[PDB]
Amino acid sequence: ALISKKRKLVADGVFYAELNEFFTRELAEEGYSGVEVRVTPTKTEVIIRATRTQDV
Amino acid sequence: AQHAVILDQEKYDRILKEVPTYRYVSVSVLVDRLKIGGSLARIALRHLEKEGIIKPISKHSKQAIYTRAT
Amino acid sequence: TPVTLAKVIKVLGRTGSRGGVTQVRVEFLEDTSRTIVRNVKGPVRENDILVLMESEREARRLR
Amino acid sequence: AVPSVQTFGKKKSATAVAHVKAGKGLIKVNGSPITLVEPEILRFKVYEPLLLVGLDKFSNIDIRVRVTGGGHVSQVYAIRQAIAKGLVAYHQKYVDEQSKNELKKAFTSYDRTLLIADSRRPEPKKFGGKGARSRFQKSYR
Amino acid sequence: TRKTPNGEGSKTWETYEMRIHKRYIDLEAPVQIVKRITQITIEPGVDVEVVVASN
Amino acid sequence: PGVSVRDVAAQDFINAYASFLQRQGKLEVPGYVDIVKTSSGNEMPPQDAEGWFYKRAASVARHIYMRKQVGVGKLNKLYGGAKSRGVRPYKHIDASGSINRKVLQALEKIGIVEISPKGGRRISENGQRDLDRIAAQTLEEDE
Amino acid sequence: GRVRTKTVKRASKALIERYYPKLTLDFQTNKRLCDEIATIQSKRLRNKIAGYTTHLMKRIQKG
Amino acid sequence: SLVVQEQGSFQHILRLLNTNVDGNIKIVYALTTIKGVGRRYSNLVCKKADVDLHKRAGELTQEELERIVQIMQNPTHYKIPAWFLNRQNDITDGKDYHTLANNVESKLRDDLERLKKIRAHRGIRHFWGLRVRGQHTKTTGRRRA
Amino acid sequence: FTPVVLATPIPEEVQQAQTEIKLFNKWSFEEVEVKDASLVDYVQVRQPIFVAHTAGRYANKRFRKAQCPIIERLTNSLMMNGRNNGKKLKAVRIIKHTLDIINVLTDQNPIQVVVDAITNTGPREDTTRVGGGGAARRQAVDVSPLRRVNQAIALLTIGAREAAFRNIKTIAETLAEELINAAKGSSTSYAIKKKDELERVAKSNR
RNA sequence: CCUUAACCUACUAAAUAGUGGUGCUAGCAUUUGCUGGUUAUCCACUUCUUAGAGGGACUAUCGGUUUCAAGCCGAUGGAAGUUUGAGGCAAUAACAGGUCUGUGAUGCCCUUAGACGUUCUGGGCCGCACGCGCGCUACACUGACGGAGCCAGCGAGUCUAACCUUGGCCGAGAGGUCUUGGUAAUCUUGUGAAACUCCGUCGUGCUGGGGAUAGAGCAUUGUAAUUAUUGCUCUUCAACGAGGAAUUC
Ligand SMILES: [Mg+2]
Ligand SMILES: [Mg+2]
Ligand SMILES: [Mg+2]
Ligand SMILES: [Mg+2]
Ligand SMILES: [Mg+2]
Ligand SMILES: [Mg+2]
Ligand SMILES: [Mg+2]
Ligand SMILES: [Mg+2]
Ligand SMILES: [Mg+2]
Ligand SMILES: [Mg+2]
Ligand SMILES: [Mg+2]
Ligand SMILES: [Mg+2]
Ligand SMILES: [Mg+2]
Ligand SMILES: [Mg+2]
Ligand SMILES: [Mg+2]
Ligand SMILES: [Mg+2]
Ligand SMILES: [Mg+2]
Ligand SMILES: [Mg+2]
Ligand SMILES: [Mg+2]
Ligand SMILES: [Mg+2]
Ligand SMILES: [Mg+2]
Ligand SMILES: [Mg+2]
Ligand SMILES: [Mg+2]
Ligand SMILES: [Mg+2]
Ligand SMILES: [Mg+2]
Ligand SMILES: [Mg+2]
Ligand SMILES: [Mg+2]
Ligand SMILES: [Mg+2]
Ligand SMILES: [Mg+2]
Repeated sequence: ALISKKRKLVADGVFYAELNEFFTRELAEEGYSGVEVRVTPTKTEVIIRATRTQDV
Repeated sequence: AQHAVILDQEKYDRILKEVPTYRYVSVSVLVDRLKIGGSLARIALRHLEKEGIIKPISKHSKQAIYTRAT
Repeated sequence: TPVTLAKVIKVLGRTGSRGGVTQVRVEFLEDTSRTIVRNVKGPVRENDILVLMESEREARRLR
Repeated sequence: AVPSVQTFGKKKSATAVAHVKAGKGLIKVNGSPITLVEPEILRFKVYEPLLLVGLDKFSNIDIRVRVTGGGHVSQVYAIRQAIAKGLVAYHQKYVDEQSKNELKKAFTSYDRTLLIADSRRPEPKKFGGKGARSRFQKSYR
Repeated sequence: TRKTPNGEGSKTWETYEMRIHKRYIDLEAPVQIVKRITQITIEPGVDVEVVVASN
Repeated sequence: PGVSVRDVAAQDFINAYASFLQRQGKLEVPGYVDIVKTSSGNEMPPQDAEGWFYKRAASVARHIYMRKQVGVGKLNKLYGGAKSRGVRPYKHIDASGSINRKVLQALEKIGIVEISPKGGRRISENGQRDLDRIAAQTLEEDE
Repeated sequence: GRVRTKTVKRASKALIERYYPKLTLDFQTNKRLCDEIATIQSKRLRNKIAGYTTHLMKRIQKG
Repeated sequence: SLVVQEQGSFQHILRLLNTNVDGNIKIVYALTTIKGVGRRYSNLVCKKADVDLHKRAGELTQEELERIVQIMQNPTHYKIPAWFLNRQNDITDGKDYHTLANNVESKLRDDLERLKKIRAHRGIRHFWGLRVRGQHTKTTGRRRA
Repeated sequence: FTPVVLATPIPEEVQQAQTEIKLFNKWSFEEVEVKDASLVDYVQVRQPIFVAHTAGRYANKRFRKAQCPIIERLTNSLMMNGRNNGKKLKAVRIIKHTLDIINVLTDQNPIQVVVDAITNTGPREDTTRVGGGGAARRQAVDVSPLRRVNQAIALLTIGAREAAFRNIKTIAETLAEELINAAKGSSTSYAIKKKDELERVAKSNR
């Protein structure tokens, strides 16, 4: 760890930019529609907002 | 190199006898009297003020100004 | 050398193809009650004072 | 606790803070007198408020000013604004109103924006030029 | 950045900005309330940080 | 009345501290003076020749008086001016940290400045003492 | 060129039609009126819709 | 400073180091119309020579003028920095010289001859009469030769 | 004048003049009248000023050019030819020096002699480039006072700038030289000539 | 509509911003006083600084001018009265404009092992009779040089690393070296910038304006500096004495 705050917040947005991609490829036939990433203690949570969750 | 970098005894006494009627005296006015360049004409200013003639009514660099003795 | 002072009374309109001239009606102060219209060069508002260098002559349109 | 007001003066980015307490009458800038100031040519620009309203007016009041920001001339205007705005901030609060309003009167009369901070500010430079309006240079072909 | 992928055109420049706002609050309390107040009050996208100490 | 140096205008003070630092004779003047040029960003040496080390001593002194602590670097940047890179544009350049570092040592050795804590060089209680003194000497010229 | 858009002059219309008892040749009271009476989405637009209602008002009164 | 007087003591123009020197110039700047003697070299030498820079090239005692020459062509003896010098670290005997007057011209030639004679691309380059230092040549320098 | 002091003392003639007359560097704004009818309203002179420097918004409207203290017009017009663009302290000082010079020659409020040299070089009438058909004759026009002031200032400064270039004489000497000659027309000044000539060719095509 | 620059002694606040008091303390005057020091010795505030929420302007008041219409113009007031200044966004449609050389976006064609794949070594894009464009520095005296005065704002900075760098010595300089603070309103940094101001030197002389071209020595980045990456010292001291027709903003 240990990064600047600016560099951190940009870095998080790159983390978003890439994730949205990887899903926007991977889950095309499942009607993928966007992500959100929520940070907590314990975990790191990503919610796929897609229109066919039985195939995800 | 067109004269007026030295003192020639007659030039001294010419300065002494020519600086009345000079309402305006300054570096440019002494040069204009076909003599002393800006180096030694500034020395003629500091020495005419050593006593008499020129009244210092102006301050500084580039610009300077004196008048006749009252 | 006869100067003839005249005070703008009204602003008429720009002339000249370029548009830097301004037509104007002037009453000369030394004995009013008589108008002439002159052509100016600079900027002008109401109640200025122009030095008409010759007294009797006027123009109108410019190209 | 003595009577005292604080004010400020701002030209361009230069801000000039001014404290106006009750005292034997100093007129100091940052830490040095108002006889120094220099700019010098501009010196009578900061004397100005003193002289439009009487040098006397300062005998019950100590005046200190400190300036940060701006440039050499941008500070000379900010200070004199802070001083005049201070001189009326003390008559607003301590001496009566009529008198303050007689000081805003011979200040705003002649003026130089003494109580009124100037609104002029840098414009943004835009692309295509080295200035805010100054576009570059085209040659066509 | 220049707007064009390539090089032609007028030299349209764009400019992108992201806004980083920082806030800090100080509190004195026990361990139970810090732990209670910090596990909850969770918000995605806001960065919460809790240090300790006087150095 | 009382006096500081802030009560004295910047230049006639520094000429004052100059003529006085010369009177004294005590100083330490490294030895490369005259043969040197104060800045990489300079053309000719100063024209004081026998001197100017006093003037920057006065200048350095007064400046250290006006504030907390200051080191050789901040003096390079201070005393640093504009060098014509010739046909290429000007750029700010720092002047020599030798002229300064030896000046600060020569004024410390003559006890007018002191290796301040935190960092830099604080003005000495005996410096305070003697600056305000010649300050007063400079105003008192003007009586 | 300070010409009021249609959305301004048109809102000024329906207001002065239906809230003429109330409103008066004063922007400031007309402005606050437009709060308690009319749903605008911005301060700037509201003062425009007001300061103009005030003008029309100011000149309905002499004909 | 002070109005001076003098008599016929100063003779204008005065020849030293095989070149000629105009009188009536602030001496320091007179030694620079000699070759290899910049404004700083002149300065330091007269400073080291115990001369009044105030003075013109006009006044000056003969004894002074000779001490001026002595210092000019013997720097490292009169304790001059050697980094102050145009010909450090020679390239044969490796001593440090400050080549002066009609002699700088020689060494300029001497050096170039070494480059050419060794066939080094800087020699070749000086020989074709170009720019050596590497500057682009397509656009700049057209009138020229 | 009843001197007063407090802590930080205010020097003698400083105290003195200021509280007293509200005069220039130290010159007289009372008296000095624009020796020409018209040109008033276009030469300032009252409200008096101390030095010729002002955060002046004289530009945002059409004629507020005309309310500007006339000396500060002169100085403003000094600082140009690019290298001197900006540099008002330079110009302002050159004026004070300049004013100190005029006053030594022939006395007179030197600010007044400046009032005279401005009035005495404004072209009463000029010419303009009319169409009239390919070959364009020259119509004689009567130039505004405001243009007469502006043009006088632009003439006087440029002429003094042109002479100051490349000789020992400093800007302020030649400025004061220019203004002194221009004060009472003597045709030895670049401005008097160029005014007199614009009025010769404006007379020749009328 | 958004965003930014302007106005809030009103609201919420701050040892990562500051101000007034007090202590602790220096100096100068002593009669109180003047001018500094002391990341916590405490107390108080929020004008300065920061950003939350508001308020503010609607070309308002008055008067001219206008079909007494939308509007325009002048004054006063005002932080502010040119769309408040400046941007962001921006319909319909059009061009065979540019881009396969940004794309693991792509059709089609070519090539694919003696490679048009990839990599390694070295050179080249910098090559110079010369035309065109953007420019940088200059022709000096509103100036160059040397002392000295001394003032900004938008930025940016080092983890599984070597970024921004104060201070101390050494070094003419460039630089070096031992240390140091900062993942940052906390350290660099008040970015003590530069024009600029001031006192001197020079004195119109291609001059001390100008600094091209070159010689020699010293350093820094990097595996590498020769065709000279950059920096420094000395020396060499060009053209250019204001620029034709033309033409930018
Ligand atoms: Mg700008
Ligand atoms: Mg500096
Ligand atoms: Mg300096
Ligand atoms: Mg030489
Ligand atoms: Mg007491
Ligand atoms: Mg006491
Ligand atoms: Mg506040
Ligand atoms: Mg107003
Ligand atoms: Mg806006
Ligand atoms: Mg095509
Ligand atoms: Mg592409
Ligand atoms: Mg392809
Ligand atoms: Mg690419
Ligand atoms: Mg794509
Ligand atoms: Mg291929
Ligand atoms: Mg290329
Ligand atoms: Mg071309
Ligand atoms: Mg282009
Ligand atoms: Mg200088
Ligand atoms: Mg800052
Ligand atoms: Mg060494
Ligand atoms: Mg560390
Ligand atoms: Mg020449
Ligand atoms: Mg030369
Ligand atoms: Mg030079
Ligand atoms: Mg190479
Ligand atoms: Mg090559
Ligand atoms: Mg490279
Ligand atoms: Mg030109």
